[PDB]
Amino acid sequence: VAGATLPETIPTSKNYYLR
Amino acid sequence: DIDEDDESGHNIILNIISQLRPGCDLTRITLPTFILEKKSMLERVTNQLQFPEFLLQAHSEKDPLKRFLYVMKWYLAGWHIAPKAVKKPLNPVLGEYFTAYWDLPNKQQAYYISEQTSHHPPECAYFYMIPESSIRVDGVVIPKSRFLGNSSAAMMDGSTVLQFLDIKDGNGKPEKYVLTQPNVYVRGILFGKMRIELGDHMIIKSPNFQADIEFKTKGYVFGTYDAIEGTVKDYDGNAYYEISGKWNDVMYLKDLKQPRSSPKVFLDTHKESPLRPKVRPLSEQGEYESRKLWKKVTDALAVRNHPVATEEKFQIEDHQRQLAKKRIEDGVEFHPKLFRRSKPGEDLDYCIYKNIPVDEDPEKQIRSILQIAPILPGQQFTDKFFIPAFEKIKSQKKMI
Repeated sequence: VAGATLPETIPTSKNYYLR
Repeated sequence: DIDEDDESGHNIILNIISQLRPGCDLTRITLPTFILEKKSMLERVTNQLQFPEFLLQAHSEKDPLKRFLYVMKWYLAGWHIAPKAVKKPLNPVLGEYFTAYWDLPNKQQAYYISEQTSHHPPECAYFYMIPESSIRVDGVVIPKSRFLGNSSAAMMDGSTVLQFLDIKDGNGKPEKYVLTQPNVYVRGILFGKMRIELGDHMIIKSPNFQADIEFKTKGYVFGTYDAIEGTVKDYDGNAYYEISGKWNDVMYLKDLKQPRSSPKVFLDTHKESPLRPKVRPLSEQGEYESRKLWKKVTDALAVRNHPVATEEKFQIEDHQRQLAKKRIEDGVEFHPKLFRRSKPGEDLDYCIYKNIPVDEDPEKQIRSILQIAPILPGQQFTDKFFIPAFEKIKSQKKMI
């Protein structure tokens, strides 16, 4: 069960160059 | 000016003290708003998490004794992040919650989730994790207020459990540290001037080492305020280091195997750069989310308007008393949204409700954390946020 909606991409250090 | 405000505050507090006796609690007594800082206790806990680098150093340290020292450094460093005058956090309402995150220099994030789980007696629970460094922290704060005469105290009965999820012990379980909290005193209320002190014992325990750190009070003539003293030991009677110094100045560590060596600098709290938490915009926060709930009170505090702060605070706490009345009428009791009651015999009263497998991909762990509550800008509450944790774990295994 989720109490929150997710960001479109789950942030990690492996996609911080995008962000 | 301020000397007149100080005299009237002094009298207001004497008028409260007049109706008490040493040993009784302050749960029934309303303290004035001019001793409040502008944050809830749920947010105040994150002050103690503002030095994640020491925890990262601990996680990458191979030697168990050195790793313990870095854990001690991480935990001791947070205490000096505290208000400057005699102030205390706002007492959270039942079910109040606070979420925050950190952007760490290594491009990872740390996540924090907390909720006030009980009002009588007060208790909040918190969860903190850095999934990409395999660091998880769970804890509870259980403050038991006491008037003691010339002093009063928050007797701090909570504790914290730290795990390095990818450092396995002999049972193949994560290496686990349990950390207790010293008591928080205000002294000088009867025949002096009020000052906040930490006191009594802080215990840190790992599978192979332990430290009992005494937070001392000043003597009449000897000693200093804010002094600490303790020994790092194994469980076989061997003493390795002595910690000394002041928890809001410089702390020192002496190697006990070399009797000639002098205590070396362990923590210089005035040369540390804390990393403050980030929080979602107020426009995205919930009605009983700490900063949003208390916004009108803290706005009045910031402009020193204490009549308004007192009235706004009364309306919040009066509403909570009415909600508690309604629960009695309905024949129900409060159950937290985000934390499940722990099984008997465990270190903590409450644990975050979401199952987060210890060894699963950290991207999956991050995704599961973000499903619990809104933490990052743009996340939205769902309907399910507001149902009890015990109903969310029933469904967490009912579909399985």
